[PDB]
Amino acid sequence: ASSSNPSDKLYFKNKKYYIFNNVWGADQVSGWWQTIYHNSDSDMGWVWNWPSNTSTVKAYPSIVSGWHWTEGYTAGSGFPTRLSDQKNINTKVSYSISANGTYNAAYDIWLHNTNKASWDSAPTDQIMIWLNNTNAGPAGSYVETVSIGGHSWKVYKGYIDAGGGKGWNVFSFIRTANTQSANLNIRDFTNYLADSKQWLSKTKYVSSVEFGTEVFGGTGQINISNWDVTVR
Repeated sequence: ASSSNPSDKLYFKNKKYYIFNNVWGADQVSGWWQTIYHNSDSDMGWVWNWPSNTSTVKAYPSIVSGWHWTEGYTAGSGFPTRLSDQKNINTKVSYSISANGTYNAAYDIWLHNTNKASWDSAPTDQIMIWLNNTNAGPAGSYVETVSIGGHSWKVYKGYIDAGGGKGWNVFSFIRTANTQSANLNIRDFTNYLADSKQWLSKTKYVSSVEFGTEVFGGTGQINISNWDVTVR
């Protein structure tokens, strides 16, 4: 299957996940196009054209597990899960990008105080785990470099204003070099933030774990050959 409108979703794995076109800049960029596809559970991705050299994010096509400005959470996702409950959140991804321009590839993890997130519930925190940085850079200030899950990550801490009095903390982990595969436990990252740094209360809930590419400019494609997020 494939789809090309902003906001189109393709469900897979008994609706546990969906690919989400997630286009933000349709009205900003003349001649944009972006298509998501799912051929099988080991062959899915998206293809984009964002002829722009402005530094705004145009789209974050992503695979979603759990909540994403939705009423509730994808079925069988295992979200939400409270940090204090210390469930393992094991992810697997293998992917390959062919593109020019400015983009990244990152996990996106959303947290709330509520365990009943609604379609308009602003997150309290966002965690990004970048496996690829191509000419881009994170929001916030650099803190330190840390080894987690067998990888080295530059850590940044910042705040995203959503407008209208809404917004959230953003914690970014950027791999010190790009990689095309990672098998991570999100709990390692949240425990670093909560225990090691005391920046994150364990009362919070993980609402979503997602993986996608922020595209700022250029044309290309991603293929994803392995994907899963399991909360247990």
